[PDB]
Amino acid sequence: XXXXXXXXXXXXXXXXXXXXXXXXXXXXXXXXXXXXXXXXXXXXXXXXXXXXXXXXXXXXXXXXXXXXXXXXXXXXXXXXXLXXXXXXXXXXXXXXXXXXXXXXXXXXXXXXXXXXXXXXXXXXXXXXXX
Amino acid sequence: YRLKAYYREGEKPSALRRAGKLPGVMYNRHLNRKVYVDLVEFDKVFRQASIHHVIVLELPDGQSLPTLVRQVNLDKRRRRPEHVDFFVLSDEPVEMYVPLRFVGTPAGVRAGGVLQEIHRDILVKVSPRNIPEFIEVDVSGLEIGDSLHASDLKLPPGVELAVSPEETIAAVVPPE
Amino acid sequence: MKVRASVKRICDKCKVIRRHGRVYVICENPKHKQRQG
Amino acid sequence: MLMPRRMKYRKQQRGRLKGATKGGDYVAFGDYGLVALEPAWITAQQIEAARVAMVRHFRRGGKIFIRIFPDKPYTKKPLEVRMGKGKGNVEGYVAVVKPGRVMFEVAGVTEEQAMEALRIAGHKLPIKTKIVRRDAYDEAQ
RNA sequence: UCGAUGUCGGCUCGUCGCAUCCUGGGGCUGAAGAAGGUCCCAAGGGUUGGGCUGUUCGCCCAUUAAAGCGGCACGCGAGCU
RNA sequence: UCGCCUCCUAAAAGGUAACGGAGGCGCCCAAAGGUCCCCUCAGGCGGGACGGAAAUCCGCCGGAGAGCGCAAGGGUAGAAG
RNA sequence: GCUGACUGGGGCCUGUAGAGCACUGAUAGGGCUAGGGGGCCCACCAGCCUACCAAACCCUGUCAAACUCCGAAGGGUCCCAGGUGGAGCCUGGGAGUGAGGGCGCGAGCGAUAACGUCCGCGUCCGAGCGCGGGAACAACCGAGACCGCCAGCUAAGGCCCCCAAGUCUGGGCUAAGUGGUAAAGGAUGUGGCGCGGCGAAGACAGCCAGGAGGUUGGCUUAGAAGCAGCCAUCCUUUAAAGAGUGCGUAAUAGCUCACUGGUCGAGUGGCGCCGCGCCGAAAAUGAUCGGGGCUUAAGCCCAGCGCCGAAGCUGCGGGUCUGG
Repeated sequence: XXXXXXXXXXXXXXXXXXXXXXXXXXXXXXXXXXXXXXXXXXXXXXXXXXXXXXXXXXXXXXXXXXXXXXXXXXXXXXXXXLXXXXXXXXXXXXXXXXXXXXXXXXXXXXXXXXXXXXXXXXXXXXXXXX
Repeated sequence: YRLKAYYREGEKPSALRRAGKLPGVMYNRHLNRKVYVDLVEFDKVFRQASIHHVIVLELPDGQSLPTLVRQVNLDKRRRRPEHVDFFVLSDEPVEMYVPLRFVGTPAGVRAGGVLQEIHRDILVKVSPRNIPEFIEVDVSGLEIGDSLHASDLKLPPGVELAVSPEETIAAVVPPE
Repeated sequence: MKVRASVKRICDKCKVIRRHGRVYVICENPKHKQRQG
Repeated sequence: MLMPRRMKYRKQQRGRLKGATKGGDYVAFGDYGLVALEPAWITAQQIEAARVAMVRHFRRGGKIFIRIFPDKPYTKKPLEVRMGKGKGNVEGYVAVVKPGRVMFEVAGVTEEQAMEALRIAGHKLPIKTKIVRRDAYDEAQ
């Protein structure tokens, strides 16, 4: 209950620090598609548009404390959290739209988004991708 | 840092202990009336203030009385406190032992290094109101040879204390 | 190690289990098979 | 070994082991420590017996104290010689020890050790014993 | 116990006891096989002939699977020498 | 070893045991005795030609640790010295 | 002819248990410094100071049959009282007995051995081997037997049976026939307490997933990837990751891991107390708690009611010895 306030409180200064925050679910991914999904989303960003496979139970509060909702639909399982802080939110969500559609992944393994403050759907992870 | 004592009336001391309570006695120039508290409630406290801080009481009398042990009879055998004592704190300067805590890392350590802390407390007089807690020592130059003592230490403004000044306060001997 | 009047844990994988009416100890390498006697 | 250097009488009527301890019950020195539970006579040899083992478990480590001291003269008659006819000569020395009698105490020795030590340290000893640190050992103020 | 309970050794005849010398069993092992080493279970049945010494015991010779440790008034004299 | 004196043992009166623990006695002194008049230590720390670490000195602090023929012990400078 | 034992209060004698170091010694560690070798140095030898032995000084800690600044409880003695008992005091005639024993407590010897042995206090056997209890049993518990009764109540010890009297009543533990008798020392055996670590921002169990970078740093009389060995003792791509507890290799590759996403989605792990039970635990004709048998007992622990049971005490009668 010590670093739980060190990790969950480190999950909102970057939640309330963005303009393109995703959080799909990733399963069956080796040790080469992870340093390839962020080696490919930080060249048009640097040290800001990282690949965060965050926490799910630490999102029912890493989201309800700075006061929010419309989130009870995006991480009910092993969910991530693609937070974009630098560079127009159009080179980390296109460099994010072809990082699950380039190795034979079905284009339905993501769970919406909160890119700039206005809920997100399933035809918008393909919309702000092309 | 607070205790509630129950007025001892004068009912079999053995009882109390053979009860669950822990007998004792508070006093000072003016007072001296048999008392008691519970065993357990006690320790938790002791083990924290023991006698280098000030224990305040309350009693059924909603009276908070500032004190601190003059002693504690023990048990010789199967150690575990027996009696206890409480010095009703006045505004008059008083004989209390300041808790000592040495700082820094011993010179003679890389080289033989095993520090002996002779007496890590001390007979310091002072207005009970103003009682610094721990007193800053040193080792940034302490060798196996003789070792600092008496009055080669800091006397927080207001503190005069009674030593000699003589009592070697500490030193380091040879390992094995 | 096998039968001794002082049975203990020798290593880490050792488990003190008891049975039949005596303390026992099993482990990875039989080199520990302890049995109160 | 370990014993006086002097004496006022060589031979001394043995006596008994009653309760109490009269002394030593507290710390007064070290960082942790051992305490006798049962009353008895502890032979010098037994004293060093551990003494060593100690320093042993901790090669060039902390500083030891063996707060006890033998100085009663252990008496034995000659192998086989029969009754009466004067008192056997000395054999060795002992240190009467009434319970709650701290015996030794380490210091500066990482507890883990200080402890572990005071565990074997006692295995040489002929009675149970107890491990401790510093508590109600404060007879300062 | 002295108005007596015969005092070593052997011979003979045994019985017992496990702390096991074989033989049967087991686990380890610095156990490859073999052979052993150490610990447990276990007396059911076995546990040799001679040399010297009064000797018990030893110390040798030749074998043996093995040549075991004790108790039984250090068994056994109304049984013997 | 055998009579005798001291201490412990001996359990707060006395005494009280062992082939119990540890020492002495089988003498001395005509002054080492009566008495009356005088006097004060041992040590410690300074200070002192031979001078240990104590001789005999000088100056302080020091009531008894000196002495009292001898064993220990009781006692004692308000004197037994 | 009321002093006796015993008891109260008065007044004192005294040096044990204990405890304490003030005197005699023994003491573990510290600090301190008269001193001395030594050096700067010449000198009637001033002084400065020592990475040496140490007198004593005090500190912190204790020890003692023959130590006591200190000192109980107790015991003794004397005064005033209580105390009419096979108490005392006194005189005279007779004794026998002067090997003792056991048990408890205080001490020596002994090995804090012995149905050992020697002394003190007390008890008992002796001579109370008459009774009861204790399996049997002089001395452990009951208890003082003049004699009788086809009477009553208890004491110790008992209450299922042999074998008199609760398969009696409550509330706890025990699972080994422990009880129906051995220790140290070991252990996730149970029962009642304790303090901390962390969770419904879903922990430990559960399984599909990641275990990265500097990287493999050097000093080497072979070489250091976490993966023989020391100093410095952190940063990078991070959901999480060192120069990694190791199964696992010669340096390695890896099965996997501290650290972690999380499907699961409720409590959960390593430690201190007491009861109580387990292993430790081998002896010599045939076993055994006296026996048979006992498992919410016929045990063990705390309660409560009640009996059984003596030769002790009552009822009754008789015998008897002192006194009035």
